[PDB]
Amino acid sequence: DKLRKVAGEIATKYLDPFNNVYIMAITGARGSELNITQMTALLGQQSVRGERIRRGYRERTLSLFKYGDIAPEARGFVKNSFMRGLSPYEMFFHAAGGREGLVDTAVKTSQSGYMQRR
Amino acid sequence: GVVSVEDVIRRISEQNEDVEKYMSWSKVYLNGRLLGYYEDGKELAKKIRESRRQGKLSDEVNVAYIATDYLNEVHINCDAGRVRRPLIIVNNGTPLVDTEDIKKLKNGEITFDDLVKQGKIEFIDAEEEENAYVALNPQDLTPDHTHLEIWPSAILGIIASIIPYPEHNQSPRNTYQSAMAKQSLGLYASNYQIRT
Amino acid sequence: MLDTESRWAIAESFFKTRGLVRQHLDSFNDFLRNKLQQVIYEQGEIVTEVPGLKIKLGKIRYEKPSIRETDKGPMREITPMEARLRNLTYSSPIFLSMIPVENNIEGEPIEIYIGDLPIMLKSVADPTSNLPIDKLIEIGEDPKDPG
Amino acid sequence: YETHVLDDLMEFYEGVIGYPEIDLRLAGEEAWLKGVNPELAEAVKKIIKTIRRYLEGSPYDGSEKPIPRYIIAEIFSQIAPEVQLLVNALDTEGKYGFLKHIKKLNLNSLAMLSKNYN
Amino acid sequence: THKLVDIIRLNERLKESIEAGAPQLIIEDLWDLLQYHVATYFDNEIPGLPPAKHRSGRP
Amino acid sequence: AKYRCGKCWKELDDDQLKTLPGVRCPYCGYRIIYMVRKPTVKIVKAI
Amino acid sequence: IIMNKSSIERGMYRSTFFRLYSTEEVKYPGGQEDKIITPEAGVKGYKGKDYYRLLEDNGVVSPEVEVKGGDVLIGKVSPPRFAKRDTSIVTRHGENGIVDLVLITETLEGNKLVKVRVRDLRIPEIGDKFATRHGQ
Amino acid sequence: QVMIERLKDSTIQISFATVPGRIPFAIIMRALGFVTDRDIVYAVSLDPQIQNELLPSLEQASSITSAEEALDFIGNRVAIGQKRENRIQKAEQVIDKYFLPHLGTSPEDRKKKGYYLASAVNKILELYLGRREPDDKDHYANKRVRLAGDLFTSLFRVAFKAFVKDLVYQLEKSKVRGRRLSLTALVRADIITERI
Amino acid sequence: MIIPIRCFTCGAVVADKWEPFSNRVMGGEDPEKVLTELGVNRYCCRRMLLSHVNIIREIIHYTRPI
Ligand SMILES: [Zn+2]
Ligand SMILES: [Zn+2]
Repeated sequence: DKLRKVAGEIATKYLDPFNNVYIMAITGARGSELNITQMTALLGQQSVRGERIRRGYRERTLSLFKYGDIAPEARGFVKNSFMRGLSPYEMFFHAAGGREGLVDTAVKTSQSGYMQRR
Repeated sequence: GVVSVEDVIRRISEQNEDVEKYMSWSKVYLNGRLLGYYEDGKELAKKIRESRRQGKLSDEVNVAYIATDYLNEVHINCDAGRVRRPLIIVNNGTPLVDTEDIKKLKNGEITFDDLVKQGKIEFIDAEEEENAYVALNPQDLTPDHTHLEIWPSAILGIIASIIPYPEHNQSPRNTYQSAMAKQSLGLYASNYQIRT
Repeated sequence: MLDTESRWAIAESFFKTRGLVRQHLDSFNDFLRNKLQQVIYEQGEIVTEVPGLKIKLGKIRYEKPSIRETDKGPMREITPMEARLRNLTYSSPIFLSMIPVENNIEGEPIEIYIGDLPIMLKSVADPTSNLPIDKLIEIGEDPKDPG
Repeated sequence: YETHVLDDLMEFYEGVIGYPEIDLRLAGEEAWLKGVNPELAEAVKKIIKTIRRYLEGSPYDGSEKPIPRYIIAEIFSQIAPEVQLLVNALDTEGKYGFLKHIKKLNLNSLAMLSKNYN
Repeated sequence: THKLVDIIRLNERLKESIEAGAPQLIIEDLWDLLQYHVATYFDNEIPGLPPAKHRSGRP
Repeated sequence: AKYRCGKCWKELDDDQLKTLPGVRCPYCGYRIIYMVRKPTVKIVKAI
Repeated sequence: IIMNKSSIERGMYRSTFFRLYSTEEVKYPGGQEDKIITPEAGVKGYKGKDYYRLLEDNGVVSPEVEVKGGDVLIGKVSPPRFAKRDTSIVTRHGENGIVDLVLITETLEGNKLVKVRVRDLRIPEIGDKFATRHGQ
Repeated sequence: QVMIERLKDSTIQISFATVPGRIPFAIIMRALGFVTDRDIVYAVSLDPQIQNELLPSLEQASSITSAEEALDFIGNRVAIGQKRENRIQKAEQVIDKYFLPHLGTSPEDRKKKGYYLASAVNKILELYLGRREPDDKDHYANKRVRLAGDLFTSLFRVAFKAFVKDLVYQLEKSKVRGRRLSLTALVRADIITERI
Repeated sequence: MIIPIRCFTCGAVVADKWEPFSNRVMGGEDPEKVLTELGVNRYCCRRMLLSHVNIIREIIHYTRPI
């Protein structure tokens, strides 16, 4: 997390003082600092259900890595921004991280409706 | 050389033998059913894999060796319904498919089926891929590696391969594209006029 | 050191020899070639309450796709486009060669029509799978549909 | 001997015997009837077909728990014409006395324990 | 309407059994069937009791 | 009420005055016929 | 999004929507009882003489005619199950289009099957939904 | 579906669809052909540390010494109120045809089925001792995909069973009444044609 | 299906340039030079000529009897 924050700060510092994306972000017009970091510096750690990507083979989140590997790159850490492009396993980990919202919104709608009716 | 479970039990009971001799042996399962015991799982798994690659055994047989510190087993699967994918076999850090094979493919002398029959490329299931070590690219290949990927971007489907530069997008964007690309208008068939 | 083009050659060969929809065709071909007789054999025999009478099921076969135009028609063959237009079922007949046992005699085997089964498009059952492009155009089928 | 089958129906109607037991006894008596008269055999086949259609996968299914009275009344309503035909086939003074008054009752809605799924 | 006509005709059958000097036990069985039909007419889906089903099998 | 035999593309033509069992054209045994465009001028504005 | 209307007027994203209405002249038990396809004169349930203006003599609408609102495409009369009744096809009230194709066949059981395909031209407008290959 | 459970006490209870309640492990093992606890223990595993967890189950089935005691113990649950011979027969049919039919429904294969059951119990103990983690329902080594082939052959199986049932009915009616011996007029083919 | 009469962006006729461009590109000439010397310099027309499918050639086989 500290690595991602530092990389985002570096990218912002080396970035142009007044860009259209920067103007959108700073003015509050459909932007955020995290979006700038992920589009420019790096994606960062991709966590599913609040933890690193663990699902997969035994002691491996993916068959591309060695047995019992706990290196950051192995378990859902992406060092590549969207401008640079994601590696295949990095893209797989990003998809695994982003899978949750697709169902969380659907369950949240019904639960909120039921509670509000009550 | 797999010794049946009933034979093993008989030769421990009917004949006086060391139980610890057979405790260190590797269990051998077939389609989830305990088939027997073997000296070592790795050797039997390698024998089955080589027999399948040489064409003696059927290509639908997938063998895996667990070798957990607590327990070691050999799992052999030949049932239907297993989702299996093809990988280039890599031996001693060099893939079995060579320049001559690629030249023949480009000329058209041999096809993908000829490649898999020759033993260069093999289809593996999840259980067999448990003990496989794969490399995305030939420059990532090491002698420790066991397999190579035919196409690094083949992890996608029919629609996810429609997107240009999909690795620069966010995953929800690609998912929504896949969802809404089925609704797009176009020519669904060349014979749409006669069809009803 | 296989470059991008070398690996794409393998991928293109895969997609060329093996179609986009191969799991369905493979499963249906496995069913037709093996499972059709496997069901008959696992049935085994037809035994009735009366002891002398018995039926043995010998072999099963599927004919080319056809329809019964009349009550006792010769089962003329049809094309999938005709099945689409006339709301027909693109199905093929099944003849099962069962030999009758009466008073514990085998007699002579006879094959009887037991029903029509729908067949997958572009499989071993239908004739359009191996037709050329021009023949596909002539019959009225899109040359590019995977079945 | 139609005396045995009518006594069997009386015993089943009194609830002293469960469903598998009565099914087995009617199967044996249907074999006897098929030996004697095919029409009695097909009547018994219809009666057991109705019974199995009602009493298939029942919560008791021959358990010590007695069959509910409404189920027995309804099934004997449904099999009433067949029972009358069986009585007409062979007349017994003691046996037919109980079945002389039971009549067919047509019902639009039925209490079938078994459903289309099972 | 279907449940009501079933109830009416089964009540008529019970009356015919009563007036014909039928045995007591068959009368009690018909009474139980009538009470079940009524208790299905009100609140078909009641636990511990099989719901009445149409000829097509739908509840 | 003219018709067209569907064999190949626009196989000849048929008239309703022709009477056959079922629906068939006299020329061939094909079972499918189509109604032809009515011989009237149609005004189609080019938007 | 904003779309160039001049491009739309040149056929940028113009499309056509085809709808199919099909019926079978089903025969049910009785004495030569069939639901003959024919234009209707005075039978019950009659929609109105204006709705049958474009229906041909044989009872099915001719191709390449404008169909508006609830115009009838196939004229069918049905004898009662328990005296003719109108089961003729009414084009959907919202949908307006031109008859594209008319097809007549014989079903396996021997009933007359008639299919009418109607095409409708859709020019892009305000409110039409467009999407790119990325999820926008 | 057969469900094997381990209670708070180390007893193991085995149950399945037709038999109400939970059958003890050693009882059902003895019903399948096992004669003494030593064979059951050695069939479960060969490690004494994992073998020691079967003793409470064995002594819960201590009263059951012969196979017939297990058989009528099961038959009491399967169907109650009939004679001992009928109970034994009913238990025999339900055990042969409703326990593990993929292994086989014949009485000859019954012994084989018992071995399978023991292996299953072994895994539970391996889970209890801490040797193995629970199986993942999401792992593709555990998930199979049925295409048109398997489904459509099951559909043909049920259609052919119905067709043979109707053919047997019609043939027996014709024989008891006396009619044509030819099967061409008794085909009733549509029983399949419509059903599929 | 059939090449549009006019470029969608700018109302410039590109239909008459389909046959020469397609014939010369199929002959073995790079599309850039053929487009440049044919008389289309705006890339809005180039995408019209470059990205065309000519479905009408296949459809004439499968034509509605009407
Ligand atoms: Zn013709
Ligand atoms: Zn232009």
